[PDB]
Amino acid sequence: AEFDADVIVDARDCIMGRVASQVAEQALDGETVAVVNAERAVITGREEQIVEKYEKRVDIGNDNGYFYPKRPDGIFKRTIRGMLPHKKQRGREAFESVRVYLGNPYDEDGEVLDGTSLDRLSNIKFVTLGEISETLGANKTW
Amino acid sequence: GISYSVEADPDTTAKAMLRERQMSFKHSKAIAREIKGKTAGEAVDYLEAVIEGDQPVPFKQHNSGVGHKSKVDGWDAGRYPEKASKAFLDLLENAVGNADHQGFDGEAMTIKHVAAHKVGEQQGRKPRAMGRASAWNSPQVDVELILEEP
Amino acid sequence: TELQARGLTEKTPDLSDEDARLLTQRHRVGKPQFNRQDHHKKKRVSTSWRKPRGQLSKQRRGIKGKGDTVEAGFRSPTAVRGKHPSGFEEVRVHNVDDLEGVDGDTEAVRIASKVGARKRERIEEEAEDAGIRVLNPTYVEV
RNA sequence: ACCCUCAGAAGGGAGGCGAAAUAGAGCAUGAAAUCAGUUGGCGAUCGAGCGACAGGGCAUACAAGGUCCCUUGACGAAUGACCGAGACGCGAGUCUCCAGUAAGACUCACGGGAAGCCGAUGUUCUGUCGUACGUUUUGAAAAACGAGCCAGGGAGUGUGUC
RNA sequence: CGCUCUAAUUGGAUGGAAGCAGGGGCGAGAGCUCCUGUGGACCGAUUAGUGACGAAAAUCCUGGCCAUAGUAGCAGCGAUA
Ligand SMILES: [Cl-]
Ligand SMILES: [Cl-]
Ligand SMILES: [Cl-]
Ligand SMILES: [Cl-]
Ligand SMILES: [Cl-]
Ligand SMILES: [Cl-]
Ligand SMILES: [Cl-]
Ligand SMILES: [Mg+2]
Ligand SMILES: [Mg+2]
Ligand SMILES: [Mg+2]
Ligand SMILES: [Mg+2]
Ligand SMILES: [Mg+2]
Ligand SMILES: [Mg+2]
Ligand SMILES: [Mg+2]
Ligand SMILES: [Mg+2]
Ligand SMILES: [Mg+2]
Ligand SMILES: [Mg+2]
Ligand SMILES: [Mg+2]
Ligand code: NA
Ligand code: NA
Ligand code: NA
Ligand code: NA
Ligand code: NA
Ligand code: NA
Ligand code: NA
Ligand code: NA
Ligand code: NA
Ligand SMILES: [Sr+2]
Ligand SMILES: [Sr+2]
Ligand SMILES: [Sr+2]
Ligand SMILES: [Sr+2]
Ligand SMILES: [Sr+2]
Ligand SMILES: [Sr+2]
Ligand SMILES: [Sr+2]
Ligand SMILES: [Sr+2]
Ligand SMILES: [Sr+2]
Ligand SMILES: [Sr+2]
Repeated sequence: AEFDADVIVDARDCIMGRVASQVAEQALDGETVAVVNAERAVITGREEQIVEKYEKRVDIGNDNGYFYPKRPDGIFKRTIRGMLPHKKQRGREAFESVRVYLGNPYDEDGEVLDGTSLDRLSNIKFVTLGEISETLGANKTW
Repeated sequence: GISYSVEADPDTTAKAMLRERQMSFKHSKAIAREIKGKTAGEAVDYLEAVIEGDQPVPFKQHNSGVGHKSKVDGWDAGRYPEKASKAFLDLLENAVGNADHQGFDGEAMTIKHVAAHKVGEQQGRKPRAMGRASAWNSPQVDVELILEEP
Repeated sequence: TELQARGLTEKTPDLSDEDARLLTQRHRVGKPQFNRQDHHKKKRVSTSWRKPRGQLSKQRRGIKGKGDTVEAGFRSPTAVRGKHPSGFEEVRVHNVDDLEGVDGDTEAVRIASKVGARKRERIEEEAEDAGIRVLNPTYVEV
């Protein structure tokens, strides 16, 4: 379905938390943001420990529940929510005006935000969001 | 007792009241609530269907433990309070009777206002175990009715 | 055909530059409600002020948000304290002989509630003739 | 009283008396807790000392309050620039001049505007702060003690001596 | 600051007192005061007195009232009617 975005961000080879922090800041300023190519988004560090943290979040829960997303679609969306006061009116409106996508459903190419890009030629210790999702058990639909 | 809580123009209106009725007040709120807006004749047919058990009265406020009824629309709980329905029929017999005497078409008149008020309790006492006694009271109900021309 | 008030209703006093400055200050600054602690929490506890005596009382200890405690620092300016919002000093009147000595430029008059329609009519006409405004006038059909 | 209704000396309706029946029989007045109906505000995706202070929505017969908004201008405490020019710094940036200038809370004046309009009141939304009250206690939101709610009642008094 | 009754001085009320309900104004505040409705006969102020004079609390007292709830009971017994 259509979503009229003011800003379209390209998450490809970009440090997740840094994109997320900027997308949150913009959503609270009234912008309708759309994060694109989230499967190709990046997160630094040793893969074994990163996956361990995300696997623990999946195993955590009870009857009240702890719904933790396995797909890179929802993982990026949850990362943004943690940077937004989603329980408050202004915060929920900001969050609901942000959507994360697998690939690029638009004709326009996304913009790469400043300070978010990771130089692959300078880094080897990082993981792609899709690689985390495959290890978590999600169905590769990208 | 009570007095009519709503203004009424005598030229286009018929009135009626019930005094110190020993019936359930909780049932009376539910019946009043449901018959309001209906025509006097529609209300008589409705209350007769309740006594027969063919039409349930929605219990929206006093419903703790009340089982669900399929015929209740927009709500779930309901019952068939015959005692208070028979008393409301006496109120509608009086109202339509007062109406016809004034030259109106009683049955066809709209129920503009209908409300039940708890006027008191007929005190009672029930012996319990351990040499103690507790209350066993009967509610005393008043109910006003204002019929109006369509 | 319509209702009209007796006397000089639209009359305003002549105050010095300083007394008008202080009157405008009292009106701007205002003061807090000064209602008793937790009056809103319990019906048996009225709005009337009582000093919070409790050793652990949040209001007594001056916790922010628990309401202002009565202090002398809250007093209105001496030069304007007790004046009617118009700027007039009030004089309570019971009869016609109570209007004597009243300066209609500085003071306005307030007829006591008990005083009946007969005596009120005589007080009102004698007040208008003496150039004194009646704060609580009779509204006659003119 | 009369009439209608009703199983009816009930009750109800209409009617009569009286200044007043909302003075109609435990019948002067008629508070609160609280109940029925109803009005305003909120409301079935959202968080809990229930508020105080700020600021917005919606709501308001009169009376007892009459203020309030916007251009501009005057005054102008502490504070206090942009731009530009000159000069330093690896750099972020800084010093000098412009300048204690423009600005600067309050208050006032001219012109224009508002009367649900300003205040105020009801409710609700946003911001800030906020785990009752009283008592016990070194330490009470306390998993320490008391209260279901309201009204009324409820605790330094007398004599003698010093 | 407020309450009771006494006194002196001095006022208000059937052209509507006290009380009560809702509302306006003042006082840092105790509280004062006005408007409207109700009520239908009493009510103040100042000064000097008087005191069975002020409540949110005491598992406080008495009365009234809500939720609990249209819920438990109206079955169980060698007499199942
Ligand atoms: Cl779970
Ligand atoms: Cl939040
Ligand atoms: Cl690396
Ligand atoms: Cl009941
Ligand atoms: Cl003082
Ligand atoms: Cl000023
Ligand atoms: Cl003492
Ligand atoms: Mg049941
Ligand atoms: Mg016994
Ligand atoms: Mg209260
Ligand atoms: Mg009475
Ligand atoms: Mg201890
Ligand atoms: Mg005197
Ligand atoms: Mg008392
Ligand atoms: Mg105490
Ligand atoms: Mg008791
Ligand atoms: Mg139960
Ligand atoms: Mg048998
Ligand atoms: Na990490
Ligand atoms: Na989980
Ligand atoms: Na149904
Ligand atoms: Na249905
Ligand atoms: Na408001
Ligand atoms: Na204690
Ligand atoms: Na405590
Ligand atoms: Na505790
Ligand atoms: Na009880
Ligand atoms: Sr940012
Ligand atoms: Sr219920
Ligand atoms: Sr009066
Ligand atoms: Sr009558
Ligand atoms: Sr929380
Ligand atoms: Sr200056
Ligand atoms: Sr009432
Ligand atoms: Sr006492
Ligand atoms: Sr009960
Ligand atoms: Sr049996």
